[PDB]
Amino acid sequence: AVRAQFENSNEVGVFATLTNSYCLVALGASENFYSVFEAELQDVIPICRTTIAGTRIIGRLTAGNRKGLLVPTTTTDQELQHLRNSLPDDIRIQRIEERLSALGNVIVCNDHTALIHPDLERETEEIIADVLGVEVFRQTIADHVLVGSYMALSNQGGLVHPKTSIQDQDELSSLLGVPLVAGSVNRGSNVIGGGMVVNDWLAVTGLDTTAPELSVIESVFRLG
Repeated sequence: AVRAQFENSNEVGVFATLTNSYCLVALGASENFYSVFEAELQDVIPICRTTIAGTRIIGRLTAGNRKGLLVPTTTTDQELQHLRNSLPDDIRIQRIEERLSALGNVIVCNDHTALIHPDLERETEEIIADVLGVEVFRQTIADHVLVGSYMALSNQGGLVHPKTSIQDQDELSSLLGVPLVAGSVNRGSNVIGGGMVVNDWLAVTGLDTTAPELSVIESVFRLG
């Protein structure tokens, strides 16, 4: 696992989206952000440097997996055309209306399953399942409804808010079919989905993440 920082913020998951088939990175200063992803991913999967709705908040505004990418209704035609040009031709890229919070705060997904905020509209849940090609469950994490902020998930493992009970960890693990643990990033932050991104072979965490936290990440995501 590696470390990165975007314009002085260690909240890597707010400014990037990483899947098993592509990576999105906020437009901005290359140093210790795009460069980190490129050093690990060069050739392997494409990296798209993008804005979303004209902003740099591109991880928090999107949700995606290796099959599909959900973006807000305010994503521009420029941005959609650029995403489509950079990403594999079989990715389904869809604008979606979702008013509870930012998209990336209300969904956490891998290539098989998504957990969502329990109050999303039924139509929203249908579009998520269709575009991402996943089974969907309404869930909370450590009593939080903004599940995308509080979990990071791949097909290999997941990391949840450090206060998640062991009973809830076991329930979520069994539902997802992957090992889970509770832990922190960025030197004790519980905003796991904000602080890191992950796919089946790479994790990128904020710069303050400590050695024990990186060790937990490497183990549960099967990165070593």
